Amino acid sequence: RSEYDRGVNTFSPEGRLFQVEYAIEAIKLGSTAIGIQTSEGVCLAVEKRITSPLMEPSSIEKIVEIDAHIGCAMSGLIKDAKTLIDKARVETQNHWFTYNETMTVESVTQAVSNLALQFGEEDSRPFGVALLFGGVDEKGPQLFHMDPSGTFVQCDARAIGSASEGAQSSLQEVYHKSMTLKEAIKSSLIILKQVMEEKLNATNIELATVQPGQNFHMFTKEELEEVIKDI
Amino acid sequence: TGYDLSASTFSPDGRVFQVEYAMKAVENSSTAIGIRCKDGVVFGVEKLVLSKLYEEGSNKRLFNVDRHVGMAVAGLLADARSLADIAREEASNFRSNFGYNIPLKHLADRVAMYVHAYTLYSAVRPFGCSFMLGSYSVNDGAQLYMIDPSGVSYGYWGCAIGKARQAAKTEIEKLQMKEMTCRDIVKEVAKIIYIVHDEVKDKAFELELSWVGELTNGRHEIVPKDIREEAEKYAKESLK
Amino acid sequence: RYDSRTTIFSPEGRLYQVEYAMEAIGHAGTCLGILANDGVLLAAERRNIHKLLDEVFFSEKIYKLNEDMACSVAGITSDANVLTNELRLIAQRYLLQYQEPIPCEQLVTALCDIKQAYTQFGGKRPFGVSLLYIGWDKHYGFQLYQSDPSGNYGGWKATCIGNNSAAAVSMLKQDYKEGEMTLKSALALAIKVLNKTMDVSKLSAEKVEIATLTRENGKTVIRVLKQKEVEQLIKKHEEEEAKAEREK
Amino acid sequence: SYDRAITVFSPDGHLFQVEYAQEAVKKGSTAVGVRGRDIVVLGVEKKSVAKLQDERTVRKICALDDNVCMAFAGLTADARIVINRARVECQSHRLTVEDPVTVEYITRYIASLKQRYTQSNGRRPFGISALIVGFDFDGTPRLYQTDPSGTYHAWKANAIGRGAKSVREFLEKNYTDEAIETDDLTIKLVIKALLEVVQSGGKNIELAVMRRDQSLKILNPEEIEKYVVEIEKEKEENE
Amino acid sequence: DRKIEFSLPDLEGRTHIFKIHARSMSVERDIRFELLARLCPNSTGAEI
Amino acid sequence: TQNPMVTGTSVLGVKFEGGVVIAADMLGSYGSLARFRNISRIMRVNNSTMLGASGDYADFQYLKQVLGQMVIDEELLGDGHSYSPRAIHSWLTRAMYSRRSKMNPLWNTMVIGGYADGESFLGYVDMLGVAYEAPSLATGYGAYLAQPLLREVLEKQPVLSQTEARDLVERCMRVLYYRDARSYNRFQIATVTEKGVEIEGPLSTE
Amino acid sequence: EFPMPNEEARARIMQIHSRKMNVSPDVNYEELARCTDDFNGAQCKAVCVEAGMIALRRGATELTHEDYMEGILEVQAKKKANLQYYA
Amino acid sequence: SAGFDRHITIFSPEGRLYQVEYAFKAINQGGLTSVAVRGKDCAVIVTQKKVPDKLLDSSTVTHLFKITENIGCVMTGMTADSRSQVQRARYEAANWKYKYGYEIPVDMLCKRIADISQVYTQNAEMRPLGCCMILIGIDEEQGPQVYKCDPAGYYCGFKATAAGVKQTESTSFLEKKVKKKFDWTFEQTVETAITCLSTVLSIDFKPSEIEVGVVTVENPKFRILTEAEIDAHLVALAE
Amino acid sequence: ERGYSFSLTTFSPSGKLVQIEYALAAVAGGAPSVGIKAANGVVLATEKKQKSILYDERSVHKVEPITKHIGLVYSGMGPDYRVLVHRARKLAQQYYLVYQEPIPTAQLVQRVASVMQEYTQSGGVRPFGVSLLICGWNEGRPYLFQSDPSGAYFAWKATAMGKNYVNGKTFLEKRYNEDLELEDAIHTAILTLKESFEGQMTEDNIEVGICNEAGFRRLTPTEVKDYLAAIA
Amino acid sequence: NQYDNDVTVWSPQGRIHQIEYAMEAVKQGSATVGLKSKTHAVLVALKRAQSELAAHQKKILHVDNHIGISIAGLTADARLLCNFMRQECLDSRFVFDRPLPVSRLVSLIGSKTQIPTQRYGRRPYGVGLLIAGYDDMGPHIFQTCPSANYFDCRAMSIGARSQSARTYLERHMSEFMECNLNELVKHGLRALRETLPAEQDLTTKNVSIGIVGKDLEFTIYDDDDVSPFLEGLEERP
Repeated sequence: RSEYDRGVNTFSPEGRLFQVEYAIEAIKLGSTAIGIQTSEGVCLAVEKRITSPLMEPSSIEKIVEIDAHIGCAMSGLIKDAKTLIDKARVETQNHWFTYNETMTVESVTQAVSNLALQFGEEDSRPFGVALLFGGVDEKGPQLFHMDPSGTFVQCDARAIGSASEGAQSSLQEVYHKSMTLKEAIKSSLIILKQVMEEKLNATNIELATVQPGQNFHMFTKEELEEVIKDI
Repeated sequence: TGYDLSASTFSPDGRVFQVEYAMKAVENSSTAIGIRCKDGVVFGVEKLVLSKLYEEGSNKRLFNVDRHVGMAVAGLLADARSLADIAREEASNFRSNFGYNIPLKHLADRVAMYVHAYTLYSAVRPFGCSFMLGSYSVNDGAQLYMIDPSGVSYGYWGCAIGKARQAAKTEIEKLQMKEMTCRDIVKEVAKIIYIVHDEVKDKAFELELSWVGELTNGRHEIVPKDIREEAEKYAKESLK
Repeated sequence: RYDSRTTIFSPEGRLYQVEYAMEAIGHAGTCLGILANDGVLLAAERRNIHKLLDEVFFSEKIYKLNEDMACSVAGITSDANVLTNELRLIAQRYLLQYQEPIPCEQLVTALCDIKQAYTQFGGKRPFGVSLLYIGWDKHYGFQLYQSDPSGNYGGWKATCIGNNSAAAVSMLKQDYKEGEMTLKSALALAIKVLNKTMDVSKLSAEKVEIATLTRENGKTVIRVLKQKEVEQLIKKHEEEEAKAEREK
Repeated sequence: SYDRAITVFSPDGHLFQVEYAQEAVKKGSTAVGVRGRDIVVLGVEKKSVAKLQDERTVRKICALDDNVCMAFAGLTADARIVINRARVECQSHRLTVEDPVTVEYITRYIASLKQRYTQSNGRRPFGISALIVGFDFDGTPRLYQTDPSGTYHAWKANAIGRGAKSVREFLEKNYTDEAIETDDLTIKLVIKALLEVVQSGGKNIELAVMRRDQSLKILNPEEIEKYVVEIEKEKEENE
Repeated sequence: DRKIEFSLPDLEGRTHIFKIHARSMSVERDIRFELLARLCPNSTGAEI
Repeated sequence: TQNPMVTGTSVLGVKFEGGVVIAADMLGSYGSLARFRNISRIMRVNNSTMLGASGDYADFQYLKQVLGQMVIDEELLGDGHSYSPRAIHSWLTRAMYSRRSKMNPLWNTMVIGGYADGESFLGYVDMLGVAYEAPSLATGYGAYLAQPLLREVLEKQPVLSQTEARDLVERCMRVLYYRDARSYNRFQIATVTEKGVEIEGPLSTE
Repeated sequence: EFPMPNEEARARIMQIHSRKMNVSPDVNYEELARCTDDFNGAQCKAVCVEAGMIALRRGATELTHEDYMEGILEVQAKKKANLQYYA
Repeated sequence: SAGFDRHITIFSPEGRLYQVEYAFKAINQGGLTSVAVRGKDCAVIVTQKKVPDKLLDSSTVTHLFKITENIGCVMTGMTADSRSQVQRARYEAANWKYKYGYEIPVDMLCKRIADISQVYTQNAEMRPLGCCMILIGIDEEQGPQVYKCDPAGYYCGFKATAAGVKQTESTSFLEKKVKKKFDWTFEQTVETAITCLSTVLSIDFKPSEIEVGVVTVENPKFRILTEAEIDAHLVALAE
Repeated sequence: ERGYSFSLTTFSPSGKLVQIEYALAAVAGGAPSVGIKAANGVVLATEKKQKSILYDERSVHKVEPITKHIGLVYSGMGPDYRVLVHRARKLAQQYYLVYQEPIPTAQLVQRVASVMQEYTQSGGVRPFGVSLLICGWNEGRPYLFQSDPSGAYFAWKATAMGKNYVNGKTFLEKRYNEDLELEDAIHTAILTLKESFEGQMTEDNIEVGICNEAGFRRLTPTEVKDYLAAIA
Repeated sequence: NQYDNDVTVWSPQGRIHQIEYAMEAVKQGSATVGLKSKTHAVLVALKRAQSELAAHQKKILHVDNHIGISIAGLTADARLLCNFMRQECLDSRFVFDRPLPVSRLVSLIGSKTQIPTQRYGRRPYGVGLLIAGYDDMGPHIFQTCPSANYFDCRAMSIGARSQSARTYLERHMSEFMECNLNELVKHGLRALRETLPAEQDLTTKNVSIGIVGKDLEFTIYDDDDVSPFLEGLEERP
């Protein structure tokens, strides 16, 4: 592998590109992010992973407003995540401009994958970041997951980051098609607390929801305590 | 070892190894024989059907470079198809800029120069397919040129490219191509191809013929199925 | 190893190629410059002193860049020539756009930026030329600036680069009287430093080149000392050494 | 064998070249920055310049715009280029949009330039971590740190360069709302934080103090001397 | 004839290893072995 | 093409059941002078489509080389597919419209007609790119003189015969000769049917 | 001289060493020979034996071609997984 | 020493370019020999015509290429690269005629060829053309001229020469012959060239194994001697 | 330090551009060339030996003119010398066109040195393996400069490059006097070539050029024969 | 060996190993079966879900009204080739107003894939495409392997465990020609079901069916839409 894994342009005997998998491993080093899609809407819960009390909690961006109706969760390299998020915002604005309509979450995910796909197609390296896109569109609430390889697939409740395996295993057990937003949020917070090194409180998690009718609502300091109270 | 990793690195004894490797690659493919009639040029290639699911004509190795030029690539099929596209482009450009059909000699020379230009750079690799060009014109007779990966291309009375090139040449030298016509030469080509066939190492094959000469008003077209079977009948008559 | 190319960072975070160039700058001949209250000067050592070599330019190490600047050189010959040509181009371009002389530090920063760009972009070897700058500007007057292969310059009152730069710099620090040096005293100190900075004894006039910057009636005349005055200074230093040994 | 190319991912998904570049920031003079209610301070250590060299050309704290200033670490060659590009970007942003460049925007542009330089081979990463602080928010103080990698962060008080760990530890345990309630106490906090990293006398600390709707004020050695005298008096009171 | 590759344990393998080596240890009842497994990304059983 | 030098007369074509027929003059009139009088303005593209055009013969001649190579490539692949008369028409419409957009359009008013899969096609792409389908088409003046006549025959009876088509154009170009200052009494007739495309001529008038 | 078995050689080897085992008539030994490039005779016999053992794992009374491919994977210690980028 | 022979632009420790020498040696891969003899009023060159196959077309194998009606060339070495260089030489002659009017002298023609080869050898982009280019042609005011100019980029004036596998032996034979000053006549020049080739190759030189091309002052046009003329010259040579 | 003797764009630990030194060695391994500057003019001489009597000694000239008052002799790789001379001629004519004055020896030498250095800054381009020696007479003062692949240029009064350059330099400093004339300079140059010359010095084997106020001119075999007979 | 790094290096035996590895890249994906009757070209693909609660990955893509594909290989190269084929189809429609022939589009795909296998700068297109379409010459089922060589096949099958589908298609090739849409789809579904292990079964959530016919535009059937075809399939023995 040492001779075939030094470039996205080289094919391993399996045929595997031994550089995209390294990008996935890199995304494995980020803070855990969880997204649950329910009929009432889509919820995104993540881990702050605050490194110092001096740093401003709002400076580090895990859930961002790609558009008023689609939220994005970052897990991995900060630079690739920022570039992809800016490209998603630009693509959404371009679609609104040219077509006078809100681009579907599938369309925005496709646009972001397009940039995640030019990983050496002669107009660098794979974008080592996985983005969980959550929002409501003409088809209803939705959640889409993206990996550095550019593969995007609709997910009902996907967990990405350091605790992807355990969070996903518990989500499979705690997810059903008939969940409401409140119960989905409670379950997501419970799972994050289960897979969180530090005791859960209002300073280490940012929770985001996007329901039909309403816009991307990121729970504020007061709001987060109200939900963590019962869990 | 060491001097054979790039096509731009001359070997210590003075031989571009990548070109020889491409020649070996073309040698690793099936046979394709072009025999020049007294009044035309006949192409015959043993096209092995790798699986029974193919559509009896898929990935055919006989390509029409132009109206009067037939090409009988043998080797890496992707490189052969690319070479066919380049040959068609050169023929079209020659006709547009000069107004008359590009002579087989000039088309062969230009395509050979293009092929050789791909064995001089480190960023590109030599073509892994050897091709023969054939055409007929009353003004300039019938010409049969074979260009291999090395870029060399001089005319041939009859040539074979592929696994059994030597076996094909052994029984092609025993054919009088100087006087025969393009009617019995097709049967001779079918028989010679059928002789050069393992039949125990290669499961099966679909003989495909082609010709260009006076009998075809100077244009190169697939041999008619009515007479192609007759060639197949003669080949079957030949025990091998 | 981590010195295959300039762009490569060592694990400790060191541009190994840049450090290699800054070490190689020591092979160049000795040059030094002392800033004096009335002006600044440069001193260089002609390493090539073969009898068959004809001196046609007299400024192998000291070049004139502008009507109020001059910069000595130390390092590769081709790199030095390219750097001096770029310095002249930058100075004249600034003069054309702004119609006033470059304030010295601008030219130094431009050359340092060029060198930094070379040390950053891949496929280019660092400029192994460290050249001292002198000049006068309406903003700060006489200044002496040091440029390294890494593009890190810096104001200096007296520095020597090339052979035995460490000893020359140290003993300039030992005997440099801040704010009390005149051009004559500056030349005396420069000759004293050059005498022991080079192994060659007697400090032959043909083997040393001295240029001085003066501010005369608003003209900024750059003067390269002729062999006669260099010999006079050498004889003066010899007599001073004899007087000092008189105490023995 | 995965640390010889910027665009090569290690089996554990590490961009090793950027991590090595941060080591360059680890080798510079410490910079401490703490923002108050009406003041933003950028602490710095002087390196006791040579006896026979002028310190006017060793400026480490430079202002990108009329109200945004940055103190860097790492190699000066790259820091100068980053500063020049930041100045040009601020003057272009003002040109396109009359509104003065915000501290956030200048930090974002610096991060974008660093990322563009650390995205492909043939371009070495910028080995300088910049602390950009400014009242550009039109009534709100902001401080940012641009890592050599390309990511920036909002910091109430952060340290870069040699001793960054110790200065950060001191700042965390001493930066409270009561601490920065006034400009003088903010400056005293900066001096105290920089004292543990730089054990030396006067002129070894350069403090850049910027007040609301004002200009940069590089405190003269006397004022730093007055503040150090005050801090010594406070320590005497504690004992 | 058979070449068995003993790769680094996956998350389930690490959790099982943690339970196996912590069976005798007098540990508290709330120990989240899943978190300890996830905090040892690439560590063999010996490191566990 | 900003100032035509050698131009062409009208081009006429009327579609009948079983094929289509076109005809054109052979007078290349540089300005008002009959510069050339043995040129062909109707040549075939494939077995089931033929075209002829007015305007700069040089510009049209360029089109002849383009279509020939463009058409010749069709059979080189030997896949069976051949450019349908609409297929050539669609290429032509974008061909000239693309050229016009750059202020260098072909001052060559073409007409393309052919017989494909039991239906006749008669399209006309003007020197600028306009194109439509009509049972009978005439280029340049023919629209003024012969075109009005063809509606009368088609309006009362939209079905015509080869002989009815043959003389209809003759009564069409004949009136062209009388009331035109650029016509010539030597024209070819192009007939396209299941048997193929055949070109014959010239022909005179009384 | 003994060369590394060719395509026909590998197919024949698989046939010889798969004689004693209950083998599905649907096995395409030519495809296996293509899929086992750079395999010596001993490795081919190991491929056959591993295919048989894997078939035994599932409790399948008769071997299948996919079992032969999995044995080919196992012979070189390789493990095949559903990569998240090869869909 | 041996580690510097993998790139054409890398100098060997003793000051050598190994790739150029390797191309020179590759010149011999064709297994052929060519010789040129410059007579008093004629220039004659003879090269081997090997056809080791009954199915080859002997008319399409000729190595004597006519660059121009007044200038001639014989390519020895690799066939494809030799033909590419011949095409480039034809282009160069045509461009010289188009830009300066008068036909390009042979020396200039393959001096341009050799400059192309050298520019190839300096900038490491393409493998040097491994084919020696022997030029002949009558030049006004300078009589017959034969110039050999090779991959590395060296062109010289030659009274007689040869390139191919048997180059040293042929050149030694020519030196033994060129020294006894005598009437260098057309027949004498052709006879000496054929004799040198026969002795070097030690072959009876059947008429179908050699190909000759002669340019003369009386007829300053490249002419390829047919089989009959070659046979007549051979019979005259024997007796 | 064998690891850094390959690339021209990387610095060795000691700080040596290895490829430039290797190119200089290749230059020193070429044909001899000696030039002496006299108070009246300059002399340039190179030994022109062909490997056999079968080479037209007059076809290729080692001493070539760049302009009416500039010369060129080399020691090393001739094919590189051809491109060097072409660039020198282009530079001289560009200077003439821009300034309508024959390019001074100093400026032509500097621009040729710049051209040489242009090739020693990027991977994939081999340094010019020839060191040029430039004559000249501008402003009524004879000039002699040597441009090397490293790009450095000097003002040699008299030096010999190529094979046996140490012996040539030793011979110089002995038979060279600063107050000679053109004929004495020619004699000294011929002798210097002789002390590093293997075999008889025929008229066709030694090529010389005087470059006095009258301009640069390649002595024809007749004048070279006369001079050699006078010395012999 | 050491000839296993670049597509521009020739192995001593005469093989470009990188092309072989690109071809191997196909087998990492899900099995896909494409087959054509006289009037229809139906291709059935198996969809793999990364997690139990994640939508199954799209495998049958839409190119034009008369050209459908199945992607068995890299998602990146599969999507790039799909986009290029979409652009080619749109260009053919715009310039010719006629459906671009499936054979010509397949030839263009082969030509575009050949360049990455001949010049350093990008890896070979590691996606195996099963192009199904209807044109003037009837249905076409092509396969475009990464080696830049495409084969016109009656009923091809690529991807992991695809050998069983190929064997079944070889066995039942005869009936394919004279079969209706329902029988063609059922035979394709049987071919796919042969590839699956014993435990797994052809469920409505992991089968995608694409059909292009005489008067029917391309249709991609997913989820319930596959149910009408799936029902009635003989239970596997």
